[PDB]
Amino acid sequence: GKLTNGALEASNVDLSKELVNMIVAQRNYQSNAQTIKTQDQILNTLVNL
Amino acid sequence: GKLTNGALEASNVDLSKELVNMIVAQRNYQSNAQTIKTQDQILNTLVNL
Amino acid sequence: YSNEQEQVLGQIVLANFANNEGLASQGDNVWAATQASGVALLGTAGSGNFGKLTNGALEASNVDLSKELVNMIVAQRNYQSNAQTIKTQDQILNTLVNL
Amino acid sequence: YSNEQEQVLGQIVLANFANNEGLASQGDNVWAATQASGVALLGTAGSGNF
Amino acid sequence: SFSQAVSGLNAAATNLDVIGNNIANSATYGFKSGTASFADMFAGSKVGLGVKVAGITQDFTDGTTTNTGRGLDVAISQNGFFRLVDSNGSVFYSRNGQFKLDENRNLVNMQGMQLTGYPATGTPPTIQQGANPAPITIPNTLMAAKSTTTA
Amino acid sequence: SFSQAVSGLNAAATNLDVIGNNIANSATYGFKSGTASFADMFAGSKVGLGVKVAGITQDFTDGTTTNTGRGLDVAISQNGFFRLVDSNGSVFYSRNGQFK
Amino acid sequence: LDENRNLVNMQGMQLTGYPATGTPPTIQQGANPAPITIPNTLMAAKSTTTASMQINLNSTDPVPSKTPFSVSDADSYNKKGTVTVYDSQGNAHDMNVYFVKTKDNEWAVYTHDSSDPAATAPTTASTTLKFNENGILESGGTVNITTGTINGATAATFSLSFLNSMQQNTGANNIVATNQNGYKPGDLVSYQINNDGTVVGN
Amino acid sequence: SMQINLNSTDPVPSKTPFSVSDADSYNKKGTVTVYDSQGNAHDMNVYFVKTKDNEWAVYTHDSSDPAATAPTTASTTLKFNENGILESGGTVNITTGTINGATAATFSLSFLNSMQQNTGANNIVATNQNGYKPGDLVSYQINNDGTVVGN
Amino acid sequence: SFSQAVSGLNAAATNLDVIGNNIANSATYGFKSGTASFADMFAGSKVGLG
Repeated sequence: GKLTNGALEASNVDLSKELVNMIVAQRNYQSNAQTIKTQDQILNTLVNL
Repeated sequence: GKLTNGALEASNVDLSKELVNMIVAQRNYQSNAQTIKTQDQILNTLVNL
Repeated sequence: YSNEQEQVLGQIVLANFANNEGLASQGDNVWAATQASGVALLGTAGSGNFGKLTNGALEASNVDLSKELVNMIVAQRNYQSNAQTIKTQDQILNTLVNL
Repeated sequence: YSNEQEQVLGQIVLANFANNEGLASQGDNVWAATQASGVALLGTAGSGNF
Repeated sequence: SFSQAVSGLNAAATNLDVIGNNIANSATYGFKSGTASFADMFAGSKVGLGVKVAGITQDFTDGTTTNTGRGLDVAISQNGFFRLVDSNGSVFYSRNGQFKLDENRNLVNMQGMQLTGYPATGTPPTIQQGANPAPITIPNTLMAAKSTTTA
Repeated sequence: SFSQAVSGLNAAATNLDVIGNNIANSATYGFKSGTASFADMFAGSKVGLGVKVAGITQDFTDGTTTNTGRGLDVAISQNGFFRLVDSNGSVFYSRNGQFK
Repeated sequence: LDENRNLVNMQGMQLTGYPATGTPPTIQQGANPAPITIPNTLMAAKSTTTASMQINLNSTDPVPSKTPFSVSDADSYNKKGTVTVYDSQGNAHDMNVYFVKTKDNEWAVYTHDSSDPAATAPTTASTTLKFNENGILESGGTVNITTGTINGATAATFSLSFLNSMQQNTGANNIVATNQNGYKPGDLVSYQINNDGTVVGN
Repeated sequence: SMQINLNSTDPVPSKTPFSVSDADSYNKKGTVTVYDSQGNAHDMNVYFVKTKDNEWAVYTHDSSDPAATAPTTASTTLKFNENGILESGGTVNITTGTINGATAATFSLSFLNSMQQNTGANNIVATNQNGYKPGDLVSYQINNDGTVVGN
Repeated sequence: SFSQAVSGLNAAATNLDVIGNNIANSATYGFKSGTASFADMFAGSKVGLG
C-alpha cells in the first residue's frame, strides 16, 4: 500500500463491540462456575452418605 | 452530461436530514442497549437460582 | 433514448397470497411461498387486488420502539416469575432429599 | 491479479450425509464419516441438498 | 415436575428473543414485526402440564413511506409482493424496494437477487402481460430506426 | 438470544458511522452521501435470528454547482465521471473537478 | 385465513358459523353450523328487476314548445335523467327518462336506451305521471321497462317506480334518488368481520 | 386448465386473419408452461380472438419450438350463453412440438369455469397443469396427520 | 413515530429551499417562481403517518 506522511495508523479496537463481548464472556464464566458448584454439591451428597 | 467550466459540484449532504437520522439512530441504539440489559438481567436471574 | 422516442423494457409483477401469515421468511428481507401460504397470485400494480407503486420512495419497517420496549419489560418480568417458580420447585426437592 | 484479469484457483466442495446424527465426532470442531452416517455425498454450494 | 416451569421459561425466552429481533430490525426497509403465539398443553390431567409456542405470526401492516428519492427505489402500498429469482431459479418474495443495476444490467436488490416481471418483445416492444415472468434487463444497445410507413 | 441484540447494536452502530461520515463530509466537493441498507437473518426457525448490514449505498444525486473563478475547475453536470491515472497506471474515477 | 380460504385458529381448527344461502345470500339460522370459508370466486352479475327514481317537479314549468318529441332536441322536453341498469352479462344500459309536461299536474315520461346504438327513439308515451292537488303522486308510478339486446346478452326487463315523487313549487326539476338492484361482476377486494359476527366480503 | 374472464364489450379485431406478430389481430394472449416426456419446458401460447358476440376463436402455438408450424386454423371455439356461462367448446386436445428429438406431449386443455361478462378487461383467473420437470430431494418432513412428505 | 416528524421536517426544509431559490433569482430575466405542493401520507391506520 501507499505511505502517508504526517499521519499515524490508530488501533482497530472498537470499545462498544468489546464491552458487549465482556458482558457475554462474564455470563459464560459465571455459568461455568455454576457448573463447578453443581459438581461440588454432587460430590458432597455422595461423600456424606 | 455536460461539463460546466469555472465551477465545482458540491456535496449532496443535507445537514438537517443527517441530524434527524442521527437522532433516530442513537435512540435505536439505546433501545438495543435496553434489550441487552434485559437479557443480562434474565441470565443473572437464572444463574442466581 | 436520444431520438425523442422511448421503449418499454418490462413491467414489474406483483404477488398476492391467500395467507400472508403462512409465508416462511428466509432472511435478507425475503419471503418464500410454502404449502401454508398457497400459490402466489400474480398481477400488476393498480389492477385487481394490488396497490399501486410509489416511485422514489422506500417502505420502512412497521416496528414501533415504544411498544417493543414495554413488551420487553413485561416479558422480562414474566421470565423472572417463571424463574421464581423454578426456584420454588428446587427448594421443594431439596427439602425432600434432605429428609 | 494486477493485469486487470481474475483467475479461478478452485471451488470449495460441500458434503452432505444421509444421517448427520451418525457422524463420529473427533474433536477440534471436526467430524468423521462412519458406517452409521453413510458415505458422504459431494457437491457444490447452493445446489441440490447443499 | 419442572414440566410447566421449564416450558414457561422457554416461552418467555422465545417472546423476549422475538422482541429483541424486532428492536434490532427497526431500520430494515421491508421488515414486518413478529409476535409469538402461545398455547397451553393440558394432557389428560387437569394440572396444566405447561405452555408451548403455537407459532410466530407476522404483522403485515404497511410501514411509513419515506421519499429516499433514488429513482430505482420503489415503495409498495397496500397488498402485493415484489418477485425475485436467485441464481438457481427459485422464486422469492420481498417488500423491500431497494434496487440497483448490476454489471450485466440486471435489476437486482442489495443481495443480488434478480427482479422479475413481464418482459416486452416485438418491434415496437409490447408488455407481454401473459408471458411467464422473466428477469428485467436494461440493455444499453443502440436503438434501431423504423422506416416511415404511416403519416 | 444475545445474538439478535448484538446484531441490532452492530447495525445501529454501522448506521451511526455512516451518518457521521456523511455529516463530516458535508463540505467536500464531489462527495456523495451514503446510506446503510439492512436485512434480517431468518434461518429455518421463525424466531428471527437478527439483522445484518446488507451494504452501504451511495446516493449519486447531482449536487449544487458552486462557482470559484478558477480556470482549471470544471464540474460534471448530470451523469459522468472523471477518469484519472495514478503512478502505477491503475485507473480511477472521481466527480471532483479540482485540478492543478 | 388458510390456503383453502377457511377461517382457522393458530392450531388449524376451523371456525364454525351459520352459512349464507340464496341470492342475495342471507344468514339462514335454521341450519347447523358449518366451517366459514372466504372464496375468491368472482361474483357474477345480476340483471336488474326493480328500479326506482324519486324526483321532485316544479309547478311553474311551461309546456314544451317544439312539438313533437325528439330525443335529440333539448327544448322538446322539460327534463332528462339517466339510470344505469345491468343485463345478464352485466353490460351497462343507460335508460334516459324524459319528462314532458302535458297538462296541469300531468307529466309524460318516455324511456329510451342510449347504450344500444340500433334502438329506435320512442315516439309514444311510456307512462303518464299524474300528480294530485299538492305533489302527492296519484297514479302511474310503476311501469314495466324492457332493455335492448346488446352484445348477445339477455335483455333485462324490470319494474321502474316513481313512488313518493312530488310536484310542487320547487325551483327546478332535479333528480333526488335513483336506485337499482343490479350490479356488474366484481372481484374480491377485502373481507371483514362485523361486531355481530357476520363475515362480509367487499 | 385455464379459467379466464372475457369482456363482452371488446370490439372484433380489424386485422384479419390472425397473426402472432400482429398484436391488433387478437384480443387476448396467455401463456402456459407444460413439460414433455423428457422434461423440456414448452411455453404454449393461447390466443383468444372475438368473432361474434358470445363467440371466441382460440388458437394455440408453441413458443419453445423453433420449428413449430404457424397456426392457420382456429384450434377451438368458445361459445358463452346469454348469461355469460360457457356452453360448448371448453375442452380441446392439443399436441405440442418436438424439441431436440423429445417426444411431443398431447394433453387436454380445458377452459372450464371460464365466463364472459362485463369485467374491467380480459383477465386470466387461473392457470394450472399436472406436468413437471425432474426434481432432486431437498427436504423431508412429517406432517400433523403422520404423512411423510419429501419436498 | 419518528417518521412523521422526519417527513414534516423534510417538507419544511424543501419549502425553505424553494423560497431561498426564488429569492436568489429575484433578478433573473424569464424566470418563473416555484411552489411546493404537499399531501398527507395516510396508510391503513387512521393516524395519518406523514
